[PDB]
Amino acid sequence: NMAIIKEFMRFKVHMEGSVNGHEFEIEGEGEGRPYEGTQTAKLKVTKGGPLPFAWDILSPQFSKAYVKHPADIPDYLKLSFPEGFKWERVMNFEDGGVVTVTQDSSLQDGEFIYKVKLRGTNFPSDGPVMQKKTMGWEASSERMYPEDGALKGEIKQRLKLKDGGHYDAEVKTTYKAKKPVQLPGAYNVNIKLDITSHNEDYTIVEQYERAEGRHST
Repeated sequence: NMAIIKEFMRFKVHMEGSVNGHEFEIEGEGEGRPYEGTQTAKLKVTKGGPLPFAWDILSPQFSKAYVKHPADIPDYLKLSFPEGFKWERVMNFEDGGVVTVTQDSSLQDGEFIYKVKLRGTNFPSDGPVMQKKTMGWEASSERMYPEDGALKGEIKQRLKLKDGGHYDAEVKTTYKAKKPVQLPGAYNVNIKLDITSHNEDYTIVEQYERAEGRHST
């Protein structure tokens, strides 16, 4: 696996989504250092732009092959290649907005290929998502554990608000390799996702993420 998941790897991503019925597509490319836990992505809205909602609800959906893992925590999602893995996520926001996501991760011609499908619903029309009142995510801790033959992660994620405070989301994700490979025990992942640039209407956006697994015991 270290022979095919190289220390520098690129990816391509496609998202098809809808948020409160507003349909869109995004395409992007990324690159990073999977064993160092760092990566960047450049995203472009290719249909449905400009988006009438906060970019921040989409940013966490654009790459868990790039988490730095201590040697004694099995790196299940790297080990899943070349076949790769899928993930499925639920985000429940504190005002009743919901985002569900499914994703396929594969490796083709040397690059990761990500296909994301996203559905956001029931965001209040005057809430911070539809009104674009958010200012990026706080650093997160994803609590990971094996269950039913897959890897699960849970987050209490917090979006900064322009007028102060936070807009919170409870997130739960299942990550499942396409072939059985070794699952880890319980551990945590420290994640910090930054928007490093964007144009005025968020149709062109660059992101940076650092993700590092840490022991829980």
